[PDB]
Amino acid sequence: EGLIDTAVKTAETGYIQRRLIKSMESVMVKYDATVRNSINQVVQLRYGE
Amino acid sequence: QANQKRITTPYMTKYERARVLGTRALQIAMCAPVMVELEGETDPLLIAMKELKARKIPIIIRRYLPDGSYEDWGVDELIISD
Amino acid sequence: GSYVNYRHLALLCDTMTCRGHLMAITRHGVNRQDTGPLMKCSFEETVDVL
DNA sequence: AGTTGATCTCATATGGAGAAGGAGCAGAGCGAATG
RNA sequence: AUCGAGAGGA
DNA sequence: CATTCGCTCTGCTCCTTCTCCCATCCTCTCGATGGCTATGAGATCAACT
Repeated sequence: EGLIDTAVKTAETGYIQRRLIKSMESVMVKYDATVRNSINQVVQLRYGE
Repeated sequence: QANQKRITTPYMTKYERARVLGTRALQIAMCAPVMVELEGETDPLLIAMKELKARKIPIIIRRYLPDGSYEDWGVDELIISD
Repeated sequence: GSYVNYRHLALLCDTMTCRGHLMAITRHGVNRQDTGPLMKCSFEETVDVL
């Protein structure tokens, strides 16, 4: 059962990792210290808070 | 944007330090004049780091703001954190 | 008992909620944003997006 | 201004999850016709 | 050389 | 003139349909794909004079 879980869990977790990156890859701290996406919409007014 | 009220942080970012050092090293390798005395150091990147600590690098950083304005800061105006 | 710094969770939850509705981390969310078509095509639905 | 010859070219013979469309159908309410 | 298949490594 | 009746128009389920996606990188071997003969007419223009 441990060998099966080690072989089967990996596709689901790696797909989750991909989808997260593709959802957030352009989100950046700007020089005004706001956090914005590529369409320049405000996600956070200060990083973290 | 008026230059009398620059609002970006007075500290140099890690990314600014990285690119300033790279650009200046490439300039020194292309025989740009060196703004510091050399203790016989010959590596363009070591020379660039000497000029950085001396505040002598002749480069302006143009910080673009999200609204499309910018601030120009000299490398000698910024606080170097490393 | 694992720990992740709050700002990472906060930024994911804000990404999922900044549009005023629950945006899924799936083509049905991510590829329905105003992001440009080249960004969308790098994820999923590559040819239909274009 | 007139004459030659390669060469091409036709043609011959024998799992699952979400999203979208349609049909069913209930029933609201509008307007004509009473009764 | 390509396409496909199979067997392996972390 | 107060129904009443009939007819049009939503909009709420429950299918059928269909389209999408399924960790990263690396090594090796093996099978398969793998395409007439020839003689004629006849148009082109490269190229001799």
